[PDB]
Amino acid sequence: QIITTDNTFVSGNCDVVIGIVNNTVYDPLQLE
Amino acid sequence: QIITTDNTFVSGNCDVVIGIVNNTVYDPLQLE
Ligand SMILES: *[C@@H]1O[C@H](CO)[C@@H](O[C@@H]2O[C@H](CO)[C@@H](O)[C@H](O)[C@@H]2O)[C@H](O)[C@H]1NC(C)=O
Ligand SMILES: *[C@@H]1O[C@H](CO)[C@@H](O[C@@H]2O[C@H](CO)[C@@H](O)[C@H](O)[C@@H]2O)[C@H](O)[C@H]1NC(C)=O
Repeated sequence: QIITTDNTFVSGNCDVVIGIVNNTVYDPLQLE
Repeated sequence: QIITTDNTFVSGNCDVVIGIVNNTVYDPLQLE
């Protein structure tokens, strides 16, 4: 599935998770 | 409860599920 803000819950600062990867998540709110 | 896009998740093509029923779902984003 396309990784949207409904599929995922966000909590962190992108410096503590070992193995995190760079990608763009999608939001259904900005478009509307 | 009123069938909204958060109560349900969408995945399919309306042609493979046996017993599907025509109805309208609701989304809280189009109004806003
Ligand atoms: C994911 O993307 C980040 C920015 O969108 C990257 O941060 C950068 O990190 C470099 C050094 O790695 C800095 O020079 C730069 O200023 C910025 O902070 C991040 O590195 C990147 N990580 C991966 C794994 O792609
Ligand atoms: C649910 O609603 C669909 C359209 O909103 C219906 O599709 C139609 O199917 C007929 C043939 O039955 C076509 O002639 C028409 O062009 C349209 O594609 C669908 O049938 C309907 N299903 C039920 C169970 O009511």
